[PDB]
Amino acid sequence: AVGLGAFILGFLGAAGSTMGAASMALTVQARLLLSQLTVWGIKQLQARVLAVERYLRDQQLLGIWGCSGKIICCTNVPWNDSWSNKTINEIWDNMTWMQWEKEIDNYTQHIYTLLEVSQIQQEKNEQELLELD
Amino acid sequence: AKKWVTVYYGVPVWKEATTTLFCASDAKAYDTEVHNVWATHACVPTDPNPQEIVLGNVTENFNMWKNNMVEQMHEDIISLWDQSLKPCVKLTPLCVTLNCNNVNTNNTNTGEMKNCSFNVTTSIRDKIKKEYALFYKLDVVPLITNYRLINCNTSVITQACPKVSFEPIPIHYCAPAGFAILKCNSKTFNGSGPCTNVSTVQCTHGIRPVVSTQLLLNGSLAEEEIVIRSENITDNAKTIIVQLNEAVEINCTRPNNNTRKSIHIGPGRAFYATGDIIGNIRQAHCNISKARWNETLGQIVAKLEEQFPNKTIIFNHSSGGDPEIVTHSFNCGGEFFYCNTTPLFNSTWNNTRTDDYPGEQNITLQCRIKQIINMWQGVGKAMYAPPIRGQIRCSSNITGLLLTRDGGRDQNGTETFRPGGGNMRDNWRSELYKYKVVKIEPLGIAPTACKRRVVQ
Amino acid sequence: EGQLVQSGAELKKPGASVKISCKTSGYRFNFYHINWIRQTAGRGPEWMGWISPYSGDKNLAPAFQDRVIMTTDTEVPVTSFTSTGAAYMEIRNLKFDDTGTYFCAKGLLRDGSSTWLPYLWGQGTLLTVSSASTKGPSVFPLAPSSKSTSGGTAALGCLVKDYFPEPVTVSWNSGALTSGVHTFPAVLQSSGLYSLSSVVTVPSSSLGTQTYICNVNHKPSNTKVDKRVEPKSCDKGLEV
Amino acid sequence: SYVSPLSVALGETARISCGRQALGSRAVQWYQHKPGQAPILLIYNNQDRPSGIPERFSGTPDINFGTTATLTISGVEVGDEADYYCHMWDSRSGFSWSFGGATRLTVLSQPKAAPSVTLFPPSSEELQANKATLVCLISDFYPGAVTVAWKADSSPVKAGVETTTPSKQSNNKYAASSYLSLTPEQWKSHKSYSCQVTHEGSTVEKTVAPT
Amino acid sequence: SVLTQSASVSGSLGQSVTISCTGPNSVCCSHKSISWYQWPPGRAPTLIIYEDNERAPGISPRFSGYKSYWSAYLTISDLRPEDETTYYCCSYTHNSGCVFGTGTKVSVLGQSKANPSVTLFPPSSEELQANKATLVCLISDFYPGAVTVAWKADSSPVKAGVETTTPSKQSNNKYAASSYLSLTPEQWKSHRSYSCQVTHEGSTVEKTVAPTE
Amino acid sequence: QVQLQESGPGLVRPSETLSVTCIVSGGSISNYYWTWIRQSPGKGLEWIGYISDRETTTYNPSLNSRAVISRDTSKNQLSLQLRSVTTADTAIYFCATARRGQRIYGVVSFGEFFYYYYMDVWGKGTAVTVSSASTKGPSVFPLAPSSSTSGGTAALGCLVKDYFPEPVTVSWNSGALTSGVHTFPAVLQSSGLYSLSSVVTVPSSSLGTQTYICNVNHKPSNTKVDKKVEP
Ligand SMILES: *[C@@H]1O[C@H](CO)[C@@H](O[C@@H]2O[C@H](CO)[C@@H](O[C@@H]3O[C@H](CO[C@H]4O[C@H](CO[C@H]5O[C@H](CO)[C@@H](O)[C@H](O)[C@@H]5O)[C@@H](O)[C@H](O[C@H]5O[C@H](CO)[C@@H](O)[C@H](O)[C@@H]5O)[C@@H]4O)[C@@H](O)[C@H](O[C@H]4O[C@H](CO)[C@@H](O)[C@H](O)[C@@H]4O[C@H]4O[C@H](CO)[C@@H](O)[C@H](O)[C@@H]4O)[C@@H]3O)[C@H](O)[C@H]2NC(C)=O)[C@H](O)[C@H]1NC(C)=O
Ligand SMILES: *[C@@H]1O[C@H](CO)[C@@H](O[C@@H]2O[C@H](CO)[C@@H](O)[C@H](O[C@@H]3O[C@H](CO[C@H]4O[C@H](CO[C@H]5O[C@H](CO)[C@@H](O)[C@H](O)[C@@H]5O)[C@@H](O)[C@H](O)[C@@H]4O[C@H]4O[C@H](CO)[C@@H](O)[C@H](O)[C@@H]4O)[C@@H](O)[C@H](O[C@H]4O[C@H](CO)[C@@H](O)[C@H](O)[C@@H]4O)[C@@H]3O)[C@H]2NC(C)=O)[C@H](O)[C@H]1NC(C)=O
Ligand SMILES: *[C@@H]1O[C@H](CO)[C@@H](O[C@@H]2O[C@H](CO)[C@@H](O[C@@H]3O[C@H](CO[C@H]4O[C@H](CO)[C@@H](O)[C@H](O)[C@@H]4O)[C@@H](O)[C@H](O[C@H]4O[C@H](CO)[C@@H](O)[C@H](O)[C@@H]4O[C@H]4O[C@H](CO)[C@@H](O)[C@H](O)[C@@H]4O)[C@@H]3O)[C@H](O)[C@H]2NC(C)=O)[C@H](O)[C@H]1NC(C)=O
Ligand SMILES: *[C@@H]1O[C@H](CO)[C@@H](O[C@@H]2O[C@H](CO)[C@@H](O[C@@H]3O[C@H](CO[C@H]4O[C@H](CO)[C@@H](O)[C@H](O)[C@@H]4O)[C@@H](O)[C@H](O[C@H]4O[C@H](CO)[C@@H](O)[C@H](O)[C@@H]4O)[C@@H]3O)[C@H](O)[C@H]2NC(C)=O)[C@H](O)[C@H]1NC(C)=O
Ligand SMILES: *[C@@H]1O[C@H](CO)[C@@H](O[C@@H]2O[C@H](CO)[C@@H](O[C@@H]3O[C@H](CO[C@H]4O[C@H](CO)[C@@H](O)[C@H](O)[C@@H]4O)[C@@H](O)[C@H](O)[C@@H]3O)[C@H](O)[C@H]2NC(C)=O)[C@H](O)[C@H]1NC(C)=O
Ligand SMILES: *[C@@H]1O[C@H](CO)[C@@H](O[C@@H]2O[C@H](CO)[C@@H](O[C@@H]3O[C@H](CO)[C@@H](O)[C@H](O)[C@@H]3O)[C@H](O)[C@H]2NC(C)=O)[C@H](O)[C@H]1NC(C)=O
Ligand SMILES: *[C@@H]1O[C@H](CO)[C@@H](O[C@@H]2O[C@H](CO)[C@@H](O[C@@H]3O[C@H](CO)[C@@H](O)[C@H](O)[C@@H]3O)[C@H](O)[C@H]2NC(C)=O)[C@H](O)[C@H]1NC(C)=O
Ligand SMILES: *[C@@H]1O[C@H](CO)[C@@H](O[C@@H]2O[C@H](CO)[C@@H](O[C@@H]3O[C@H](CO)[C@@H](O)[C@H](O)[C@@H]3O)[C@H](O)[C@H]2NC(C)=O)[C@H](O)[C@H]1NC(C)=O
Ligand SMILES: *[C@@H]1O[C@H](CO)[C@@H](O[C@@H]2O[C@H](CO)[C@@H](O)[C@H](O)[C@H]2NC(C)=O)[C@H](O)[C@H]1NC(C)=O
Ligand SMILES: *[C@@H]1O[C@H](CO)[C@@H](O)[C@H](O)[C@H]1NC(C)=O
Ligand SMILES: *[C@@H]1O[C@H](CO)[C@@H](O)[C@H](O)[C@H]1NC(C)=O
Ligand SMILES: *[C@@H]1O[C@H](CO)[C@@H](O)[C@H](O)[C@H]1NC(C)=O
Ligand SMILES: *[C@@H]1O[C@H](CO)[C@@H](O)[C@H](O)[C@H]1NC(C)=O
Repeated sequence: AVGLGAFILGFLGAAGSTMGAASMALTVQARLLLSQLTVWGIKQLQARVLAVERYLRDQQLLGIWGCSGKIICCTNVPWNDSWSNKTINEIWDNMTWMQWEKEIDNYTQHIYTLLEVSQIQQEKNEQELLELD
Repeated sequence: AKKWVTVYYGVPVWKEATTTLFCASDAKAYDTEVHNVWATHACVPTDPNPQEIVLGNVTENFNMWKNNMVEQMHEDIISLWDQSLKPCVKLTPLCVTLNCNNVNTNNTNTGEMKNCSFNVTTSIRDKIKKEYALFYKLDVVPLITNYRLINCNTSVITQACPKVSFEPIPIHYCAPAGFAILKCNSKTFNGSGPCTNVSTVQCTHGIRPVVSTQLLLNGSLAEEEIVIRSENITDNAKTIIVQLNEAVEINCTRPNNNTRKSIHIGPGRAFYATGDIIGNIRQAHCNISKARWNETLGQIVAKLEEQFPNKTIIFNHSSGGDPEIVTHSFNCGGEFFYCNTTPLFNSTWNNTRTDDYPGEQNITLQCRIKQIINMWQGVGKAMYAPPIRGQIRCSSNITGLLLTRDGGRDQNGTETFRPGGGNMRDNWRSELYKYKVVKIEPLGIAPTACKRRVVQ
Repeated sequence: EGQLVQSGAELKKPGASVKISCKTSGYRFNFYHINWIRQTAGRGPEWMGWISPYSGDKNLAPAFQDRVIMTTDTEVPVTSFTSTGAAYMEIRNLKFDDTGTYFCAKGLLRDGSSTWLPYLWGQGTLLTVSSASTKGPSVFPLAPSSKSTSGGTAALGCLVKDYFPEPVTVSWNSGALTSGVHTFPAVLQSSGLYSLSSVVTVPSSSLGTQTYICNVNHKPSNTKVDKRVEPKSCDKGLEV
Repeated sequence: SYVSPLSVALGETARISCGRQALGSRAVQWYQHKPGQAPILLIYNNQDRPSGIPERFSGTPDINFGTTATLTISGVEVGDEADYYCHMWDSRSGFSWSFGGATRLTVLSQPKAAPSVTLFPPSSEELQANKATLVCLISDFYPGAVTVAWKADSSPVKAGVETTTPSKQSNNKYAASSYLSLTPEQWKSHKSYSCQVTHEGSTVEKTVAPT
Repeated sequence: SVLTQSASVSGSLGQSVTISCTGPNSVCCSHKSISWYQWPPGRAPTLIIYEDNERAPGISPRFSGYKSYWSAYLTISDLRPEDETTYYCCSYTHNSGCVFGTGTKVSVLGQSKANPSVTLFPPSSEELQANKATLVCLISDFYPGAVTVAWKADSSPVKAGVETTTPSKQSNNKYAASSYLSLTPEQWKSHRSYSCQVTHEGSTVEKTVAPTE
Repeated sequence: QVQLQESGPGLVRPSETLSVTCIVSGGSISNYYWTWIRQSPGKGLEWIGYISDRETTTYNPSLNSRAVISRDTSKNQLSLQLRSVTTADTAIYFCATARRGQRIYGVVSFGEFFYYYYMDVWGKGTAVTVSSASTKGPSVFPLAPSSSTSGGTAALGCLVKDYFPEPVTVSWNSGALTSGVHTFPAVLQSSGLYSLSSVVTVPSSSLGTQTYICNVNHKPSNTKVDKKVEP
């Protein structure tokens, strides 16, 4: 509200949904931001509890990677070319997140552990080891 | 030039799944008291302006027949009936034998309303009184004494509370936070295929839960030409859902000025029966403009003739169905009409054009009315519609109609189309042919050239 | 993977027009541009224009901005990430110097600084512009000749002579025989008619177990010739 | 079963209801009958009147249901006094064979009038048949009520006296007569005979004597 | 063409070679993007260097791209037998279209010689029936680029009806060519033998056919 | 434009077949409907039945066991006969031209319409008395003028002695004189028979050479009597 011109590009983000186009202005925002014993009272309660559960799962993964409050967090785990041969320009200028997910879906479960142990498990030890002195 | 993985929260990635949605209506009770049972007063009120995101460059397969949204909506309608009839009066003490007479009128050249008399236990158990009531002919069957009620041997009977209304109110189906509804926006969408244009919405549109047989009322109109939808049109056993662009206006009435008679049958269980009729005696009917139904059937025969090269032969209707399936059953003003759709499907066309039609006469269909119904082919509790005081009048737009292609022996029998619902759920598939439920997976990893600040 | 198949070679008189097709598959037709590149012997390769199948935007070179009409058809989905498309290009007021091969090319990247770049190319649509008329070819059988006396190999084939349209197709046993076949480029006679040859090397002992038939198809004349090569030779090195 | 009465002022507007009220859409007819004369149809369709029926009469049509069928007459004169019948044809009933109950309309309020009496003696040919009857006529009297008293000489007769119940004529007045059977010897023996017609306040008398 | 490339260039087997691509300010190198295409004669070209230095997908790291403010360069390292063909550069931007250059033909030196294969065919009997006679001399499988053909009638030069094709490249990195000699049956019958003489820079192969056989 | 005339016996012996006839002069009998309505004294009008233009009968259910209606095609007349009459069947009979009307209260295809008849033309009406008793003819006596009032206005008349039935027609000079005529209603004498008379008021200037002769016509007694009235 009350934001014209100087703020209107603020609504038009850029580098976020830059992997091709299988999205729109609020394809990201339609999920992140859109939040009596009858059948509608029971079905709604299971829908609210499911929403909370699915939210805390993602944020927990983010927490156990060192990425809790972050949207774009970098990591110290290198990219193994066994997962992808392509370059940064073949990925971000030629594919959409929908089909990039479909490709790396094989190694996706593996990288999740690598994010957990190879860094934020090590970082929190290294940072505690070196803050002894 | 190195490559490190980088996590991204909020990526436009979705997978197809099924979840438990919830209702969403518009108005409540203090503006319209005791307004609905189909779309109850309890579900979340819809937001003032809906948010619809049209998804460019997106192409995804839909399927109206394998969609689980019609399965959930079907079981929501069924279960919403039990919770409403549960506390209301059961008509168990009303299967005593019935001494029935016919209605008194002059000689003609039979009757539809009848007049039955029976004795029932008063509110006091030991004492008994004899009462009279007028039950429609399709509610009594013979067994010295004439009739009994129809549903006795089959199952129990429960009278719906007169406070509730059987009005279809637009109800929305909304997916929970974390899921999404993808909506096909193509002007002529195949039954089950890829949609070139997709949108996403948190909720569906105003889907009036109109229970109807053979004809679809108050539905959604396609905006260009008409659409024929079948899971397999070469397969005769697959139902055919049709959709129109210009809906045909229908008009129906029950002219008899009935009355409401309250017969006490138990403690605080006042049963309501049709009292004596007032004024003229005449049956219920439905008017359909002949000029509009001819053009509509003219538009339907065109698309049918494009799917079949030899132009076949035009169809008739209504084989194999004794009660609810053959008639065009639909609610109006509270009573359940059962129309005879023979004036509509008695035609024959060839090379388009016309035949079997002769001005501007309203097409009239003699519609019989019942009060005992067991809906959705459900074995068990059957509802007794209470009588409606005064004269009944309604009107509706017919947007679609269900047909069924018939096949004769092996070959060369030539084919017609008997209208008939292959299942109850086919009414909902006409409104959920475009919506699909999907879940969002917003966590995406991808390689960039950034490395997190080194251990320090 | 993604593939592009153009129309066949055509012949048109100077003054008329031609419309070449380019039917794509394997990829989302709307995601990438479609370029049109021709190569004439007088000026080498020359870029004509591109069109955006998605939007409909087109960019024509100044040397083709008055005589080229590019269009595309709407994509037909195959899966959620592929489709089949069709792009067309129409050149008007053909001249003799327009003679050459014409290519359609798929774009390179969806977004960036070189999106439209010609990446996946078509197989070629040779367009000849002349005042003469189409002439069908005359096929003659080539007698077997000795290739290696100690190795026991020979060589036989067919001969195409005096045909004006440039495209030429030679197949053996309706495509059954593909190993050992060698087809040579055409020669430009002083009269303006082309001629070439096609030969296949086969063992000398294969005379009574294999049948060798060449299938020459000259589509601009709509003539199919099926000649049976006589396996009886007259070379002294092969008779031994 | 029989006929019912009704009293209406002269020149004012009248309202004749109808028995057996309608159950559905009604088609009522209204017949105007006079005893001994032919009935005349005023209204066939509930609002329609055939040619010759004056505009004074009017029926209530059943445009909206619940109305009750009433025949209304304006400017009631003596010529309107007659039996009225209401034929009831509604959709719920069958074939209404019997006509409605007659409504005996009576009118009141008129100017004064005096009758004219003409008593005549028995003729000569009557006396030849060994009989003799006196004949006393009464014409144009004000109200039906009238009492005829005979007088043989100055004494009343009281025997063999027969008088008419007054009935209305074409001139909207009533007419009546009175007879007195006698023997030829009783007619000749008396000096004179007197027929005294007492009407309302006044009393007229005619006297005739033998020759 | 305003975009000028080197006319020709050559390098040894396993050595490296460099192609130049430059032109006027309308096609200058400072502000325009330069792409490179390996365009064999007759076949569809193949992108190798999409921006100034980023190579196309699936391109060996042997191809390098460099561009100065005054000339763009393509460098082929560890040369192969298949790297001997025509190459073109394209000058463009994000919205404009390609501008192809003059072209460069790379030669691969430090090679293994290949003995040519010659085959001569006499005209068939069906051709002689139509009063036509054409000699067919085919050459293939020779690595040296050029070949010269000289026809002889009874060991005497022939200068009428001699049509020789340009040397093409074989799928096995070799080369091939063909030469035809149209004759009349009077000249074909009144001679003892005809000869197809193919001459290379290291050896001259001769094949002879006789009308008597 | 339609005139009806009733003709009948007038007297019927009990337990016999009363007959009557209704002659039509307006139009065709196969073009209209016809119905009979009798009028007994002291009771209301009674509908006994009707006949259609296609000639198929149906009668009032009370009298249906004894009434028969038939129409003649050659002669524009309507016949009505009554079997086993009593003294109740004693009545003034009316033949009337009925009209069929259709009152529709819904859709025509599903019935929802009833027919209703109305008689818009009525005949003069004939009287029929049923009794075993015989006829008695009337005798006419002249009424000499009072040799009456000032202005030379005299009043004469002609008397009709006791007659058996009330049906009586009286005319003056074969109907030539119509001004001043005033026939009085019949008085039921204790002898069981009625007796009326007529009067005429004429000027005294024409009271001498008037030659007035009143004509008394009576149908049940079959007698027509003329009488001269002179001072
Ligand atoms: C669905 O389809 C069905 C089937 O088509 C439709 O059914 C229709 O239902 C209605 C219900 O009202 C029926 O209405 C009835 O129509 C009759 C006939 O009216 C027509 O004829 C009139 C003249 O014709 C008469 O006279 C001729 C001789 O002159 C005779 O030969 C005839 O037989 C007739 O007796 C004419 O005047 C009418 O015009 C009026 O109506 C038309 C169309 O309705 C209008 O366009 C006009 O402007 C004008 O208004 C018409 O052409 C009517 O007479 C009936 O009306 C009376 O009866 C009602 C019963 O309660 C009463 O309430 C009304 O007030 C009305 O009363 C009038 O008439 C009485 C005397 O007759 C008076 O007493 C009264 O005071 C008043 O004057 C009645 O309306 C239709 O017949 C029927 N249609 C068909 C074709 O069957 C149905 O409507 C459709 N729609 C739906 C949603 O259901
Ligand atoms: C669905 O998928 C589609 C893929 O098929 C998407 O299309 C792609 O959209 C991307 C996002 O915009 C583009 O990045 C991508 O390629 C771009 O191409 C641009 C050149 O074309 C643009 O500008 C042209 C300028 O017009 C003038 O100049 C040309 C010169 O040839 C001339 O012919 C014209 O007549 C005119 O005079 C224009 O031709 C193009 O149409 C286009 O945009 C214009 O037109 C559209 C539609 O009419 C209009 O809406 C716009 O407002 C413009 O007016 C390059 O310039 C661009 O690179 C620049 O920008 C990027 C920013 O990312 C920057 O990184 C570069 O350095 C450079 O500055 C880029 O290369 C495009 N590809 C194709 C082939 O369509 C589509 O967007 C997608 N939809 C959704 C929902 O996302
Ligand atoms: C953005 O993303 C899209 C798709 O996600 C991507 O498009 C695809 O690019 C790839 C690039 O390779 C195209 O795939 C094929 O690549 C092979 C490479 O050949 C070598 O490598 C293979 C595999 O190692 C070996 O098997 C092979 O022997 C080679 O060593 C090409 O050979 C294919 O090219 C065809 O066309 C060529 C034209 O030059 C021919 O030379 C070749 O023979 C192929 O012929 C095809 O078509 C012929 C005509 O009908 C037919 O005769 C053949 O049998 C064959 O079918 C091909 O290029 C792939 O096609 C692209 N499309 C899709 C939908 O995947 C973009 O590249 C990417 N953008 C960027 C910048 O990354
Ligand atoms: C499929 O079903 C539909 C709906 O039922 C049929 O449509 C009806 O068809 C019937 C005939 O089968 C039509 O009925 C006919 O009505 C005519 C009336 O029109 C005249 O009269 C009206 C006023 O009442 C005027 O407005 C009009 O201008 C005409 O002057 C009758 O004349 C016809 O009479 C025939 O039938 C009767 C009764 O059987 C006989 O007595 C006659 O001799 C004659 O044979 C007839 O009654 C009806 O009108 C149509 N309805 C509509 C909505 O228009 C289709 O015909 C049917 N198709 C099939 C079976 O193939
Ligand atoms: C309307 O809906 C129809 C389905 O009810 C669409 O039918 C299409 O018909 C074609 C006929 O060629 C099918 O192709 C068959 O594919 C199967 C295997 O399926 C797999 O491969 C196809 C390749 O097209 C792919 O689309 C599928 O997703 C599977 O991966 C083969 O075994 C057959 O031989 C045949 O090739 C299509 O599968 C089918 N649906 C499509 C196109 O998705 C019809 O196209 C629709 N029409 C319109 C106008 O929408
Ligand atoms: C792809 O689907 C979208 C969504 O339907 C289509 O865009 C729609 O086009 C209609 C055409 O009139 C627009 O109409 C609008 O209606 C709204 C009321 O809902 C009104 O407020 C607007 O003023 C306008 O009249 C509408 O903008 C648009 N849909 C939306 C989001 O409103 C589109 O046509 C489909 N395909 C393509 C590519 O056209
Ligand atoms: C079923 O019932 C509906 C509604 O009761 C009927 O709709 C009616 O359609 C006619 C079409 O002419 C409307 O007439 C309109 O009149 C207005 C006012 O003069 C005029 O401006 C329009 O141009 C038009 O002529 C009529 O109003 C409308 N009735 C309504 C809205 O109440 C329909 O005819 C019935 N169809 C059947 C029996 O099949
Ligand atoms: C349909 O049937 C209903 C009856 O179920 C009819 O309603 C009745 O209408 C009459 C008027 O003719 C009502 O009489 C009214 O009573 C109220 C007080 O109750 C009084 O204020 C009025 O002055 C009048 O006397 C009667 O009460 C009412 N009966 C009810 C409502 O139960 C109706 O007229 C019929 N309609 C048609 C078109 O058939
Ligand atoms: C449509 O109408 C035709 C009219 O004949 C029906 O055909 C009859 O169908 C019955 C039941 O199968 C057969 O026993 C008869 O033999 C058929 N007709 C004749 C005369 O042979 C047909 O069944 C109807 N079908 C629909 C669509 O209701
Ligand atoms: C993904 O994993 C599944 C496991 O069954 C395997 O079959 C499939 O080939 C893999 N796909 C890719 C693209 O790696
Ligand atoms: C119920 O009773 C009716 C009437 O006797 C009979 O027709 C019907 O078959 C019975 N149904 C069952 C399931 O008993
Ligand atoms: C439709 O039915 C036919 C005949 O049974 C069958 O061959 C075909 O596979 C079916 N197609 C679909 C889409 O179900
Ligand atoms: C129905 O439509 C057809 C084709 O337009 C026409 O021939 C026919 O007359 C129409 N029938 C009616 C009753 O309007």
